[PDB]
Amino acid sequence: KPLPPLPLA
Amino acid sequence: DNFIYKAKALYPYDADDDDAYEISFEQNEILQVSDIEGRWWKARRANGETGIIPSNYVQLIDGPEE
Repeated sequence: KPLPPLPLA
Repeated sequence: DNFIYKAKALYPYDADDDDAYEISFEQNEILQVSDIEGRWWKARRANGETGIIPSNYVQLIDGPEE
């Protein structure tokens, strides 16, 4: 399963 | 092997209801984690909740511990 994108920095 | 580690959430995560092995957590929440060889880690929250977490959302802060 791919990792979620990181949220807004 | 048996090791458990401590991780601090860098951001909140909301687990989907559709994938029911994931757990949610809050930014700055401290989690106990294990099986950290891959990308999704095993976690336990202070409240006893247990499941998998995206490793890119957390930072390792202690461990290993038996």
